[PDB]
Amino acid sequence: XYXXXYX
Amino acid sequence: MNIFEMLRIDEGLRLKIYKDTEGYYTIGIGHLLTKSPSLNAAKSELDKAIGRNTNGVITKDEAEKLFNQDVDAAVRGILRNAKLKPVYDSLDAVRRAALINMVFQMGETGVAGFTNSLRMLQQKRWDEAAVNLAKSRWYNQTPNRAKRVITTFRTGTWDAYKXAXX
Ligand SMILES: *[C@@H]1O[C@H](CO)[C@@H](O)[C@H](O)[C@H]1NC(=O)CCCCCCC(C)C
Ligand SMILES: *[C@@H]1O[C@H](CO)[C@@H](O)[C@H](O)[C@H]1NC(C)=O
Ligand SMILES: *[C@H]1O[C@H](CO)[C@@H](O)[C@H](O)[C@@H]1O
Repeated sequence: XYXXXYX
Repeated sequence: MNIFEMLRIDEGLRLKIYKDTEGYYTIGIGHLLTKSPSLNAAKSELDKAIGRNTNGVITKDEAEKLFNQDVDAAVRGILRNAKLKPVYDSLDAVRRAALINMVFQMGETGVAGFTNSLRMLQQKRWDEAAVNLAKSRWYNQTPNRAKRVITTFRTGTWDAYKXAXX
């Protein structure tokens, strides 16, 4: 993880 | 809670450059970097904003700084606009947040185009304004967000805010 979103 | 946490619910969060729904390079909480098709262009804009070689990746504090700048720009947009400013001036702080959210999303000119809804809000006609706002293209194209924003206009409360990444 470590990134965000939401997809 | 407050405008900052609201827009956090509505905009998402990325610490690495991504393409928004319109195909534009974006980072942070809905911070548009450029409309150019070039990822290298987006990175040069980011590097300029942050003052270092980011390679497309920022820290949470950097995301937070861009976010506060963009919130401040949304408010400056309202305050400069002869249609928005008097509505905003007349609103309580919770409903002010709803107006800032809309400007954050679509710009001052977009929001200023909601002539009837704005007059209704100016007249504290909250239910009518909410009904009228739900007729819009905005509501149809982004209904999850528009519903929450509209409930906030209707109620003047934070009630509508009370996977797929990580
Ligand atoms: C990320 O989403 C996860 C899955 O929904 C949650 O479990 C997790 O708590 C979430 N994290 C956070 O929201 C904290 C990240 C801090 C980001 C703050 C930066 C912004 C720019 C203020
Ligand atoms: C993030 O994804 C979740 C799950 O699909 C969704 O409920 C939420 O609305 C999304 N947030 C945004 C800003 O798109
Ligand atoms: C979630 O999934 C997409 C893959 O399509 C990535 O683009 C994103 O960085 C995240 O990993």
